[PDB]
Amino acid sequence: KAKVKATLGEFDLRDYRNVEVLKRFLSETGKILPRRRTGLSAKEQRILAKTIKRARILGLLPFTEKLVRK
Amino acid sequence: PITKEEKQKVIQEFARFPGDTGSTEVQVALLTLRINRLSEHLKVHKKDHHSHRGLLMMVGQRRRLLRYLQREDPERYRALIEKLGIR
Amino acid sequence: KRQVASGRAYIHASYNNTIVTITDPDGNPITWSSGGVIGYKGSRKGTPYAAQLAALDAAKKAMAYGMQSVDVIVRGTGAGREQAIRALQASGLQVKSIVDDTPVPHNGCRPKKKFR
Amino acid sequence: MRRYEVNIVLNPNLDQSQLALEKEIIQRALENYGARVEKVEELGLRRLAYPIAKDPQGYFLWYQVEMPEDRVNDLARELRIRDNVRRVMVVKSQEPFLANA
RNA sequence: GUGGGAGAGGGUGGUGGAAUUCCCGGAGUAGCGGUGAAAUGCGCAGAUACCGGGAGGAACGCCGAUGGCGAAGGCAGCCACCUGGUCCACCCGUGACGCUGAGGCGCGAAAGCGUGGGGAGCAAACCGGAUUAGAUACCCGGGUAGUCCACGCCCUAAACGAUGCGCGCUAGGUCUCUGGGUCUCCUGGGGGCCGAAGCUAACGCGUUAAGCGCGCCGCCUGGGGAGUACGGCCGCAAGGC
Ligand SMILES: [Mg+2]
Ligand SMILES: [Mg+2]
Ligand SMILES: [Mg+2]
Ligand SMILES: [Mg+2]
Ligand SMILES: [Mg+2]
Ligand SMILES: [Mg+2]
Ligand SMILES: [Mg+2]
Ligand SMILES: [Mg+2]
Ligand SMILES: [Mg+2]
Ligand SMILES: [Mg+2]
Ligand SMILES: [Mg+2]
Ligand SMILES: [Mg+2]
Ligand SMILES: [Mg+2]
Ligand SMILES: [Mg+2]
Ligand SMILES: [Mg+2]
Ligand SMILES: [Mg+2]
Ligand SMILES: [Mg+2]
Ligand SMILES: [Mg+2]
Ligand SMILES: [Mg+2]
Ligand SMILES: [Mg+2]
Ligand SMILES: [Mg+2]
Ligand SMILES: [Mg+2]
Ligand SMILES: [Mg+2]
Ligand SMILES: [Mg+2]
Ligand SMILES: [Mg+2]
Ligand SMILES: [Mg+2]
Ligand SMILES: [Mg+2]
Ligand SMILES: [Mg+2]
Ligand SMILES: [Mg+2]
Ligand SMILES: [Mg+2]
Ligand SMILES: [Mg+2]
Ligand SMILES: [Mg+2]
Ligand SMILES: [Mg+2]
Ligand SMILES: [Mg+2]
Ligand SMILES: [Mg+2]
Ligand SMILES: [Mg+2]
Ligand SMILES: [Mg+2]
Ligand SMILES: [Mg+2]
Ligand SMILES: [Mg+2]
Ligand SMILES: [Mg+2]
Ligand SMILES: [Mg+2]
Repeated sequence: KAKVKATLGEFDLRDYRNVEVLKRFLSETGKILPRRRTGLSAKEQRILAKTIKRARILGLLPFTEKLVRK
Repeated sequence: PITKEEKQKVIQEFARFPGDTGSTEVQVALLTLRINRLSEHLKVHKKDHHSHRGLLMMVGQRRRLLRYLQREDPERYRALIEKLGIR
Repeated sequence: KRQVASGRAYIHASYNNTIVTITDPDGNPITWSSGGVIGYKGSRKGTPYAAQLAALDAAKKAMAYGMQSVDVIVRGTGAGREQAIRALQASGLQVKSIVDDTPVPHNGCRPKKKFR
Repeated sequence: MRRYEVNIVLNPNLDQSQLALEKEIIQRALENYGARVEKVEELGLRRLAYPIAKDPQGYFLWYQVEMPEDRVNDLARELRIRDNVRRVMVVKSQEPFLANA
């Protein structure tokens, strides 16, 4: 099972405007992924958190989606 | 807040010799600066209790350095209290 | 006699009942059914079998309008949350995509004592 | 003064007279608050994540600045009065924490 | 002092999505609801389920932890501003300026009181439906205060680590949050588990001591009567010490 940062470049964890990267951290549903998947560190994760929620408010990143298959 | 610029300007005007950062004088001044800022902050915002506690803490520290001073050099203290507007 | 081609099927399943409503590609319904629509009355309304019967029923009624392709939307939980989609597939409605939409709050409302 | 990124998001369907006009009044807003402009990024059209003002997309600008801190709030309220401005975010800049660094 | 940091610490304004309720609208019948089974209840004045729009209040899913912050009560969307505490490194300044702390003064979950707003959902009292030998109860349906905001009182609690504060001393191993380093590791500062010596009535505690010491405050002296009586103080009251 791939972690996220396992496959990714040298990338800004700050920047709330870059979607192409930030999306790679959410499930099918708009949910932020746990460490267990994002392979982040403590403070790493925790910054990611905020930078996403800024993205969300800006409407570049979704608050939720719906489950397919099922 | 207090930027470096303003803070430094204080230490320069409070120092006994060039480069002293640590005299009773310097500490009492600096303290008092932060004190008065805190007063203006709680003259609005009276509903902020935690900062207020911080201010009692500080106020006390000032009083202790003062009481030391007055114990040691009564003159430095008379003067310093004077140029500071206290009592 | 709307003559409705393809469309969507909502399954609202609960612990006391299951209900199925069928609709057009913009969301206006066509027919519907529930467990008490068919004869059942009490607790019996929340069997899986109920969920079946209703799904089917709603389907028969939909094929009445000429329904074929169905895109499914599921909300809630209960037995025959699943038996509904199972006898929805067996119906003869060829099912395009299942989706679970079951809505949840981001936390605003206090719940009933029943609930916490 | 301190460094703030600004973002403005407005209705896609504006023509040129309109779009350039909202830009002008935005400028006049920054000026009128003492906002100095360090640089600008204009993406414009982007397909949103969820609809905003019944709109599947939005129009995006980003303005980095330096400006007084008693202002930055009221600054943002005037920026937002505009009917055709859907979102206003203002954030003080931060240096780029890097991961997979 | 200088430089570096982490944080649901506080106060103030803005602002975002999900959800509940309600109003409007389309489409569409005969039920929905709820239970152990039921019934009240809502529904042909068109409910429920589905779609579109609006209004309002409250609370912040995932991230989230066996996590962080705070003296404590406590503190979670996002943003800006005002502000508190605190950790590290550098070894620069002052030169014992220290610890504790009876009174005092300030803070102090919830419920509660006053005045004025607000009221989605929940909901003491209450109104009903059931269950039962009866039901004032558990379960169901409604529902007022309240819950929310401003201001002013109230001062309690399993206000719990049931463990007063500060300092020095006394094997380790392990997990972790946050600094610094020549970054298998090491070195500060928090958080947890196991465990040396030791302590303990046992349970347990064990560099986050309940061990070895010192300073200072608080407190105890069989159970009931009783946190009662009386007196005093405080309180609008409830009532508190
Ligand atoms: Mg039922
Ligand atoms: Mg009830
Ligand atoms: Mg607007
Ligand atoms: Mg500093
Ligand atoms: Mg905070
Ligand atoms: Mg804050
Ligand atoms: Mg708010
Ligand atoms: Mg209607
Ligand atoms: Mg009936
Ligand atoms: Mg009727
Ligand atoms: Mg009737
Ligand atoms: Mg709606
Ligand atoms: Mg209203
Ligand atoms: Mg959780
Ligand atoms: Mg702490
Ligand atoms: Mg607690
Ligand atoms: Mg600070
Ligand atoms: Mg030295
Ligand atoms: Mg000397
Ligand atoms: Mg209180
Ligand atoms: Mg209260
Ligand atoms: Mg009241
Ligand atoms: Mg209710
Ligand atoms: Mg009754
Ligand atoms: Mg009875
Ligand atoms: Mg007391
Ligand atoms: Mg003792
Ligand atoms: Mg340890
Ligand atoms: Mg390191
Ligand atoms: Mg440790
Ligand atoms: Mg142990
Ligand atoms: Mg032993
Ligand atoms: Mg120790
Ligand atoms: Mg000790
Ligand atoms: Mg003991
Ligand atoms: Mg006795
Ligand atoms: Mg009592
Ligand atoms: Mg007496
Ligand atoms: Mg009395
Ligand atoms: Mg009296
Ligand atoms: Mg009492």
